[PDB]
Amino acid sequence: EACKFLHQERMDVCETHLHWHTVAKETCSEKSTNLHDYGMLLPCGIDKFRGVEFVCCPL
Ligand SMILES: [Cu+2]
Ligand SMILES: [Cu+2]
Ligand SMILES: [Cu+2]
Repeated sequence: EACKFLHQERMDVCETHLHWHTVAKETCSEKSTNLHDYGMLLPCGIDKFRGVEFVCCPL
């Protein structure tokens, strides 16, 4: 079925991998979907990034 491709780039923040994975996970849940693949964007340190892209699919 149709899944949704989403990404966030926030130049005003620099956050851990876990933070961004939580953002992706919770965004999909908010939309009544499940997180499939995801990837970190705009690194700002070792294992810190300024964004994330991810895919949400129907439960
Ligand atoms: Cu973009
Ligand atoms: Cu999971
Ligand atoms: Cu997953």
